[PDB]
Amino acid sequence: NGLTGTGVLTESNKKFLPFQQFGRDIADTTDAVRDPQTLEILDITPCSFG
Amino acid sequence: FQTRAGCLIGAEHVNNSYECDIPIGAGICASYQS
Amino acid sequence: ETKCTLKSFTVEKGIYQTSNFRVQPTESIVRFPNITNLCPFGEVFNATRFASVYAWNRKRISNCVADYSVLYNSASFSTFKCYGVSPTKLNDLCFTNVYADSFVIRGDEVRQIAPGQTGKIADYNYKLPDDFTGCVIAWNSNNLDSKVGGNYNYRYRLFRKSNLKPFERDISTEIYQAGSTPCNGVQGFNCYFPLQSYGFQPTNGVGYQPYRVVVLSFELLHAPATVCGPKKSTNLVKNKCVNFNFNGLTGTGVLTESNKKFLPFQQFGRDIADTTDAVRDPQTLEILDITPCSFGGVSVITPGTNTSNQVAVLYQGVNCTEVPVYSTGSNVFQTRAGCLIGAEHVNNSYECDIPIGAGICASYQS
Amino acid sequence: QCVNLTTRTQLPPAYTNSFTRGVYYPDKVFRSSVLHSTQDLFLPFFSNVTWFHNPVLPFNDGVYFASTEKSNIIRGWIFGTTLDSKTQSLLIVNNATNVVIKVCEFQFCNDPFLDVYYMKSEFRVYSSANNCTFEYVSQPFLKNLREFVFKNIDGYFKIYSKHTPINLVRDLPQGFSALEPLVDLPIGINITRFQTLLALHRAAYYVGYLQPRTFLLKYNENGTITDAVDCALDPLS
Amino acid sequence: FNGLTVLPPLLTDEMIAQYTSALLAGTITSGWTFG
Amino acid sequence: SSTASALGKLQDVVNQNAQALNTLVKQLSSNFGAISSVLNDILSRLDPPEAEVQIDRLITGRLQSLQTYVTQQLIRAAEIRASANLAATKMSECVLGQS
Amino acid sequence: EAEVQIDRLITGRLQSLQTYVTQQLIRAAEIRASANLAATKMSECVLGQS
Amino acid sequence: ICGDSTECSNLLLQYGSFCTQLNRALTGIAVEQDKNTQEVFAQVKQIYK
Amino acid sequence: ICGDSTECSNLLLQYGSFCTQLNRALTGIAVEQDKNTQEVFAQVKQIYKTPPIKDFGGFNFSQILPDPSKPSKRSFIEDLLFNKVT
Ligand SMILES: *[C@@H]1O[C@H](CO)[C@@H](O[C@@H]2O[C@H](CO)[C@@H](O)[C@H](O)[C@H]2NC(C)=O)[C@H](O)[C@H]1NC(C)=O
Ligand SMILES: *[C@@H]1O[C@H](CO)[C@@H](O[C@@H]2O[C@H](CO)[C@@H](O)[C@H](O)[C@H]2NC(C)=O)[C@H](O)[C@H]1NC(C)=O
Ligand SMILES: *[C@@H]1O[C@H](CO)[C@@H](O[C@@H]2O[C@H](CO)[C@@H](O)[C@H](O)[C@H]2NC(C)=O)[C@H](O)[C@H]1NC(C)=O
Ligand SMILES: *[C@@H]1O[C@H](CO)[C@@H](O[C@@H]2O[C@H](CO)[C@@H](O)[C@H](O)[C@H]2NC(C)=O)[C@H](O)[C@H]1NC(C)=O
Ligand SMILES: *[C@@H]1O[C@H](CO)[C@@H](O[C@@H]2O[C@H](CO)[C@@H](O)[C@H](O)[C@H]2NC(C)=O)[C@H](O)[C@H]1NC(C)=O
Ligand SMILES: *[C@@H]1O[C@H](CO)[C@@H](O[C@@H]2O[C@H](CO)[C@@H](O)[C@H](O)[C@H]2NC(C)=O)[C@H](O)[C@H]1NC(C)=O
Ligand SMILES: *[C@@H]1O[C@H](CO)[C@@H](O)[C@H](O)[C@H]1NC(C)=O
Ligand SMILES: *[C@@H]1O[C@H](CO)[C@@H](O)[C@H](O)[C@H]1NC(C)=O
Ligand SMILES: *[C@@H]1O[C@H](CO)[C@@H](O)[C@H](O)[C@H]1NC(C)=O
Ligand SMILES: *[C@@H]1O[C@H](CO)[C@@H](O)[C@H](O)[C@H]1NC(C)=O
Ligand SMILES: *[C@@H]1O[C@H](CO)[C@@H](O)[C@H](O)[C@H]1NC(C)=O
Ligand SMILES: *[C@@H]1O[C@H](CO)[C@@H](O)[C@H](O)[C@H]1NC(C)=O
Repeated sequence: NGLTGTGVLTESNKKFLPFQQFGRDIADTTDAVRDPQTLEILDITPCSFG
Repeated sequence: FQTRAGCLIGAEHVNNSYECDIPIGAGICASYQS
Repeated sequence: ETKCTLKSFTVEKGIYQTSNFRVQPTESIVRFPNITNLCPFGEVFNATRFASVYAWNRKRISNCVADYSVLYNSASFSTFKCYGVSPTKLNDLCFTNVYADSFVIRGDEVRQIAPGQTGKIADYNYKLPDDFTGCVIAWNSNNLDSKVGGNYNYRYRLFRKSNLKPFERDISTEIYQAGSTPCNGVQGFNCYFPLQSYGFQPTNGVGYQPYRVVVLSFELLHAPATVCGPKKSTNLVKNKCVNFNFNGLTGTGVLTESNKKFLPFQQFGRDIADTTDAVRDPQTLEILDITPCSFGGVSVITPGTNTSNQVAVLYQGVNCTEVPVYSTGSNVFQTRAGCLIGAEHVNNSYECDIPIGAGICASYQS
Repeated sequence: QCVNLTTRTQLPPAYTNSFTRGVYYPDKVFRSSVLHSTQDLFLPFFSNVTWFHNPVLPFNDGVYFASTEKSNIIRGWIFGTTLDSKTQSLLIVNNATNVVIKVCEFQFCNDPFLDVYYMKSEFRVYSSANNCTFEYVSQPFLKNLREFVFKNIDGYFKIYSKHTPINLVRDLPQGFSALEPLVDLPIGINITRFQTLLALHRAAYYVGYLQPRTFLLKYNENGTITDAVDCALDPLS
Repeated sequence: FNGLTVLPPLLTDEMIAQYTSALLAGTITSGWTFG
Repeated sequence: SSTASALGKLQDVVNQNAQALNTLVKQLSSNFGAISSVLNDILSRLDPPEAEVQIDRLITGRLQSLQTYVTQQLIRAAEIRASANLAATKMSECVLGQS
Repeated sequence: EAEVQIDRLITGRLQSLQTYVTQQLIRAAEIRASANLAATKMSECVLGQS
Repeated sequence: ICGDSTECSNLLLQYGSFCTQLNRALTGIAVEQDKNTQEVFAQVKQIYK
Repeated sequence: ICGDSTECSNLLLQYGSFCTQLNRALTGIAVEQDKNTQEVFAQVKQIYKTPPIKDFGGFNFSQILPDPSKPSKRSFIEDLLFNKVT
């Protein structure tokens, strides 16, 4: 839905309130999104590096 | 081998315990014998 | 100098660092190869026929002596604009592999030929790199390149699948599929020829008369020099702090005969931290050497303006050979820390008052 | 003036190890007792190199061409896209006297050859040559291996060469030798394929391809490259 | 994370606790002689 | 006499100083976004109204590098001073008397 | 001009990273001094009587 | 400072070695921390009970 | 920064007094080094000398006392230390 980024997506148990679209924790780092079709909450984590 | 510091390839894991000479981390390190 | 540096009218006992010392150059030396042949430029500038923009004429010139003064002052050019070089300095520089591109374009498209420029000719006929270095010359050819019967021989590219590449030539002529169906070699609906012709006529006003444009491109030290300008060649000077212009490489130092074992293809060596150490003169082909002229900080030893007004001068890390207001002064002493003027050496040994270095120091008595 | 070669000799395209060959002087700057790192086109260490004991091979980016030839049978090279007059073609010939470099719209048959009469005078490699672009003549190039490196960068055809006597029977020697820069051709040609020429009476050579990577080079006291290390070969490297 | 990493210490907490235990047993039993 | 690498600390100090000098002198060969890394070429090749811009780029880059070098030197000097104070105390207490 | 904007971003981020590194160096020096004091105290007041 | 961008990396390339010394300083800090812990706690030849 | 270029010096002149600040720190560093050495080694007021006859109850200090034969007047261990490190 216009929010773009790289990562790996998993199932999440976070419960959005019925009008949000995504979440974040600190320093504006998106962590969870809601798909516009299924309307469920997923979780995003960055790809491994080191 | 899988370690708390990551993954190690090219080394063998043994059950003994010697003095630490090439520190790797998390309390383990490697040496030459192989 | 001490008073000015410390911003005070009184100075207490001690040694202070005021300024530095450098040895000025004496004369100049220029060394160029013995090449004196002229360069053909009227052949390409005064050519009777110029090709079209899509088939722009490409020419390579090297191994010649080109004088840009006679072309700089020429008033036959409407537009005379270079990018990376100031025109007045072209007579003072030497390049290799000069590339000349000549073509004919419309009057209003002259602005299209520029780095970081978009349009129709600039992206479909001739793409100039963003970091292009060189110059562009443009001049109106309505008097000879415009025909009363109409000039249709001049054509320009109009369509392509994508954008071109810098310094790319396209001569392919195929029908353009402007729609969702193949043309199959039929110039009909959604099918056009990528080349569009011109209607050059003398009766047409400005913005449509033919214009001849020649662009020149250079390189920056990728090979031994082959094309320079008219310049005078001097001789070689040894063991003198002078400045040199060896084949465009400009630098100041002292030139010394060197025994370094080059190999028959190097032109100039260096050492760690890419410092130009040795060079090869063009005419004589000798292994030279470059060493910087002497330099170093200076310091003043004074016992305090409260007591006296006579001082001593220390030149740091300088052998007592090129000292030159204190040309002579007093007796001159040589130390491990440099040279010293204005103090007298003794055989005694006391406590250290004003530390100087290498285990020696000075005090006031003189 | 040539016909199809009826006796279709087959050169077995074997594979052998590249080892540590293909090192050349990258620039024109003298150095001494310094370890310099440079990134350029090179032949990767310990790769496969094709051995032939004449087919058509692509030019790709650069070519490492080695020949442990005896009695100097190899003659020259052909470069181009389709080896026809429709496209610009390039020819290098190294006969008994001065070598000749030609750039014209030459035409060739299926299997060009030189041939020798036993009184040595025969040349029917090409068929036609109408439009010429470049001409050049130089000194002749020639138990003794001869190695060449051909590169095409910025309209410049760089040819590096080096020859060294050999005593090993078949495989490439496991030694080290840099390649001095020999000739630069200042002509821009869109080459994609190349050929080879033999001096038949009227067949072993190695071909490798280059890739862009970084090397570390050690200069001795006198400025001659004496040892090298390839970056992307092994963790130790 | 955005290109930053945290590395674990070489000594785990169990080893540090073991050092403290050894020091304390030594000072209880042997006084200052073991130093 | 026999075993080597017994004097690691002084060798490390020397190595760090030499490395700092080497990187400082090597920083002189960076474009810093300009068109050339050598000042004489840009002076003698190009027209002043933007040659000044190029010189400004070189100036700011080199000044920043020099500032970083000076700060590192200050930190190292501080730790060396601490070590020297410890050495002086040790030589006063253990050489001139029994500790 | 995209490259000019990228240049601004690059120089700003580089400056910030430099500041962080310098602050870390200062804090590390202070921590090292504290650790030396702790080592001396452990040597003296645990292994002997002061 | 680039976040996996080719043009950003190319532009950063012309700034010299501004990043080798940063990692060098950080590694020095880490080694110093390990040495601090080792020299403060490891002061016994054996392990008593 | 400038490498003997007047234009560079003129352009740098409008950047304030940065160079005085920079040069004022290195001088302090050098003075600090000198003071460090002086305060760590200059601990005594007189230069004592050992007697020529050496009978120290059986102890043998010959390896640590200075060697008159060597031009450097350094002991054996000091020479080993000097040669060991670059
Ligand atoms: C192209 O031809 C013109 C002649 O129309 C050249 O211009 C003249 O060159 C002569 C050379 O002796 C000078 O004496 C004249 O003063 C020039 N101007 C005129 C109006 O006659 C021009 O130089 C030629 N092009 C080049 C590149 O040389
Ligand atoms: C200062 O310079 C002079 C002149 O170059 C040096 O004198 C030379 O010393 C060398 C070494 O003994 C001799 O081979 C030359 O013949 C001397 N030349 C002259 C003209 O006397 C002098 O050694 C230098 N001083 C220092 C401290 O380096
Ligand atoms: C250099 O020559 C090769 C042919 O050897 C050209 O490759 C052709 O490219 C066109 C355009 O994509 C294709 O339609 C042809 O099929 C290709 N031919 C072959 C044999 O593969 C190449 O384009 C040429 N490059 C330049 C810059 O002229
Ligand atoms: C050799 O050169 C001649 C002269 O340019 C070529 O003849 C021209 O070829 C082009 C190619 O498209 C045609 O457009 C011209 O009409 C031809 N002109 C004449 C007078 O024939 C010839 O094609 C070239 N040979 C080869 C093999 O390309
Ligand atoms: C570098 O070149 C020098 C100068 O020739 C070499 O030194 C002498 O070289 C000749 C001929 O090669 C020998 O006959 C001498 O025995 C050499 N003298 C010494 C003292 O070696 C030197 O050998 C060359 N270095 C290398 C690595 O080839
Ligand atoms: C003190 O020790 C030194 C060696 O450290 C002794 O010097 C040796 O003396 C013997 C007998 O004279 C020689 O054979 C050795 O070569 C000497 N060694 C060196 C390194 O010089 C010295 O004799 C000892 N002094 C006493 C009084 O025992
Ligand atoms: C010892 O090592 C072997 C092989 O690595 C492993 O299978 C085993 O679990 C280890 N421990 C014991 C107690 O054998
Ligand atoms: C140029 O000619 C002069 C005249 O004889 C000669 O002395 C010099 O060596 C020549 N230089 C070159 C590079 O040919
Ligand atoms: C320094 O000045 C003081 C007073 O300002 C004076 O008493 C003293 O004699 C002076 N020292 C000299 C002249 O050496
Ligand atoms: C003192 O030094 C001078 C030269 O500096 C020297 O000639 C003289 O022999 C030395 N000794 C005496 C007692 O003058
Ligand atoms: C070289 O070619 C042979 C073909 O027989 C192949 O087995 C081998 O893996 C190749 N070498 C490498 C490094 O891929
Ligand atoms: C060898 O080539 C040269 C080219 O210049 C030619 O003059 C000469 O006749 C050739 N020799 C033979 C035997 O073909």
